[PDB]
Amino acid sequence: MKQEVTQIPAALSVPEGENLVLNCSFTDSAIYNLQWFRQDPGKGLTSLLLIQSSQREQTSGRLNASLDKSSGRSTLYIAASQPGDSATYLCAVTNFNKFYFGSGTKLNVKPNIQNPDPAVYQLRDSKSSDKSVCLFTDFDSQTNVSQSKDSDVYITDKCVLDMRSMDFKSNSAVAWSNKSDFACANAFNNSIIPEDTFFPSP
Amino acid sequence: MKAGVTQTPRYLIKTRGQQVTLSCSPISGHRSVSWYQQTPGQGLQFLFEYFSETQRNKGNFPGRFSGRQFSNSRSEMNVSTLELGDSALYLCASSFDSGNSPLHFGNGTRLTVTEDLNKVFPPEVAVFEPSEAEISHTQKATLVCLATGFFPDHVELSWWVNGKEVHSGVCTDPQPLKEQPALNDSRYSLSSRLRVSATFWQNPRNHFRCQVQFYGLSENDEWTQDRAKPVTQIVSAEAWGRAD
Repeated sequence: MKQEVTQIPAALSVPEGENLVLNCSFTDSAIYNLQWFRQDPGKGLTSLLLIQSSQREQTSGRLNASLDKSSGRSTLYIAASQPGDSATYLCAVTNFNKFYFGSGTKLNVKPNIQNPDPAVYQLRDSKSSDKSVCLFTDFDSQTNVSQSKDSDVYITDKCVLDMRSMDFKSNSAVAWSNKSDFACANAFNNSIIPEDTFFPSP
Repeated sequence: MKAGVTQTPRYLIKTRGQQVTLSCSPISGHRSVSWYQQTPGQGLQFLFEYFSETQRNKGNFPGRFSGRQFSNSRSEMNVSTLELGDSALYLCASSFDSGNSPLHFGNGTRLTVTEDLNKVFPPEVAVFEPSEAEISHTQKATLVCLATGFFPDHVELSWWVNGKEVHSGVCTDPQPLKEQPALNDSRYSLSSRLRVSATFWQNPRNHFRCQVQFYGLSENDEWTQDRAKPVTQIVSAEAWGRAD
């Protein structure tokens, strides 16, 4: 029989502090062990838990995983999620003479922004660059950033920075272009942004 | 601080039909060494595992993917007759015993297989200085770094303030964007932010640098284009604080 490892959900994006549930399922119950790993972008994998075929669960800190070998299932519980939990989580099983990895759950744990102050700022022109750059910043984590209608306007997704000595975190997205009919007033027009977003004069 | 799993080389660019040999050194005391291919489309896929100089297990790759292990437990893998779809992160994992002990992974060899080395471009890098409206409204100041026009995606971006590497106040996109989303050879762009206090930005003695390491062509790769050969290089941009 042919081993197939399934993980759901494919992607999960939740507010910090919530508990999380990651599911793994395998069609062939003749396994030696099941392992859970995390992977950050641009890095290798880190082992979180290894559950031997004779064991029903393993715990490490905020992580607890069950194994129901006859049912072909493991569930990873992450308590009280933190931003630093954001990663791809992989389920793997070791079979007699083969090793199989699931396709992963991509987890994003969003910060709770204490004092939203949404704004779109125009950054200064670079004397080396011919791009114009706009910064949408300080919005709360419920805001979704969309791509531009325009194929020559580039927009990133929200990225969270942490100013730890100030007890302060903030979301931002960057838009840029080198076309001339481009301005920061219009850059995020394809996104639903807060009605109170500050657009400073130039 | 003990060494983790090590892999060499970190980055490779090859053309179709060529061959590569990759090396992995396990953690000291680990004797099981496993290789895996990670791609966007197929995820992690097992190649083969070695213990005490012999292959113990194997995946389903064709015979142009091969491996071996030396008496000190170091392992090499080789791929012949390279194709575009062999572009992947080739990951090594070591373990004391893969049946009952955790896998410890290295950070991989990033291989890009391309049609033609004239598709390879280094990044352009620019720093954009903060908005004065941001400074007056928030008493904070966000610098942006853009790394644009590069191929393949073999870059590492970092920020340095007065010569010291910073992580506080930084966020770099987790992945680059394709500048032409429909094309296999599209060049890439990447953005990063560094936010400081307005007071810190206002000191003209403070120096800010955005560093991008690009891993490119080898001295042995032929080059006959007019433009500069896109060798491994750092491309950087900088700014100084200003009072007004």
